[PDB]
Amino acid sequence: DKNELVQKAKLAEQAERYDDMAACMKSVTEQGAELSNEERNLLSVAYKNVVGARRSSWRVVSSIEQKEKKQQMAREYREKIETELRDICNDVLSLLEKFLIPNASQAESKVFYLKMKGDYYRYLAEVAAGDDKKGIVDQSQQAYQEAFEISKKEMQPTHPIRLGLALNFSVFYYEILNSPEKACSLAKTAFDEAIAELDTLSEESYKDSTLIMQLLRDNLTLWT
Amino acid sequence: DKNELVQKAKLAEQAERYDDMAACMKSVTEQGAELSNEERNLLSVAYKNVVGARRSSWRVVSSIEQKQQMAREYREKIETELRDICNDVLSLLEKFLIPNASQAESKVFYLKMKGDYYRYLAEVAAGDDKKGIVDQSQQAYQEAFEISKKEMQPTHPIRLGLALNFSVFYYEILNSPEKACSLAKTAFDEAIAELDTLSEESYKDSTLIMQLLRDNLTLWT
Amino acid sequence: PRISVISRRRQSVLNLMT
Ligand SMILES: C=CC(C)(C)OC[C@H]1O[C@H](O[C@@H]2C3=C([C@H](C)COC(C)=O)C[C@H](O)[C@]3(C)/C=C3/[C@@H](COC)CC[C@H]3[C@@H](C)[C@H]2O)[C@H](O)[C@@H](OC(C)=O)[C@@H]1O
Repeated sequence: DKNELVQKAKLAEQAERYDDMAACMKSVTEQGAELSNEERNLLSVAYKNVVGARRSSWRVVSSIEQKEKKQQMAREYREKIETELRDICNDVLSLLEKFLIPNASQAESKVFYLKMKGDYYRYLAEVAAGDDKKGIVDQSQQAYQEAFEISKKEMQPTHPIRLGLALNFSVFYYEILNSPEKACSLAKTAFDEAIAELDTLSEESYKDSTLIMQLLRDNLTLWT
Repeated sequence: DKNELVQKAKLAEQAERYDDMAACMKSVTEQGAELSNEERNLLSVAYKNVVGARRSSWRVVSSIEQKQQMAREYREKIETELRDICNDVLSLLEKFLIPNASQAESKVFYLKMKGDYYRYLAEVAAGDDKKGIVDQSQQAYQEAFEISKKEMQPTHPIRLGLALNFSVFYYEILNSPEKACSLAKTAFDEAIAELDTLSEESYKDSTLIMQLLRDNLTLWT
Repeated sequence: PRISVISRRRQSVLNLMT
């Protein structure tokens, strides 16, 4: 029943048919039962590629939405994508507020789901017009910050999820809040504590952690 | 009107939203008016990516179905989309593109499309339905192949293009390595010889396609 | 800022005309 969805989801993933993949994992979420480590990942990956396809298109339309009436045409399409994009974001945000975050048991799990929440509110702010932009920015930062505090308490500095959260909230400050110094500070801390603990560890078992840590310093370097 | 759609489809193309592009180019075609070279290319590229996306998914699923009912159902879910896309094109072909096609270049191109999209169906045709499907493909190709022999130079990119695709048909769909290689060498060896005439640019379009012919031959021997 | 380079089947062709 469920399990089949999880296999159909892995199938969709391989087919680069991500919209079916998210469709599958949404049904697994709506089972009502709290998700497994694997199942979450598939969910995050599904909707990340699903929202990402429209984010990429969006970045392209606006790139040529620079100008006369050809500039009017690009705008309507930019809006067409933005409606598709918001719908996806809202879809995930619902699953989170309704199914994922309440049933969340491990701190690891709610940090994960709270990071998702900040993320998809962040995508909304990327296309948000002035009136609700400031508010949309807020729900994200509140989600991150909550996720960020939980993570500092209960998850070791090299935990992939804590790191991913640091990187994402770091990007948030940098891009959405335009707070570069705050952005470096959060990223630099997260990285230095991660390095310090990873020299402890046999790193080969932590490729996903070292990968994110490499994303963190790439920004630190660019932002310096 | 119509000039808006062509501008709107090109936007879909840079936006990599190929379904919207096909949708728009579908409307420019359903007009009944014969297509502009620019318009045609855009129809062809749009539907190449819409159908191509499914073919890739399909090859990927079907390879994993070999290595279980879940894998099969997903393959069949893919195939139904594939079939829709193909028929959609074939109808547009029979209803709008081929009747309007005037010049030999246009009538061959739309017939090679017809073969191509019937070939894509043959990739997923199972059971009884396969025999009938293979036939309309080869008849489509063959008719184009004959007109082409009448009207085009051995180095003409469309003719060279028909040869390449129609060879694959033999190798892959009919499982005739011999007919397929025999045809590719025919098309290729004529080209090298005629390649005195060519202007540098023509030379480029030709050498490009000829390189595809030899690439398969290499792969096939 | 690196924006610079790093990191089997048979061919078929669509003909795009001038
Ligand atoms: C292989 C793909 C699937 C099965 C979907 O899982 C993706 C990956 O799933 C895990 O990695 C996660 C993970 C990613 C890692 C950075 C992958 O690292 C490697 C080695 O490439 C990227 C994915 O998005 C995923 C699932 C997501 C997150 C992000 C999600 O918040 C909502 C926070 C950081 C990161 C966490 C959750 C990572 O643990 C595993 O640790 C990875 O295993 C390896 C080899 O490191 C696996 O590649």
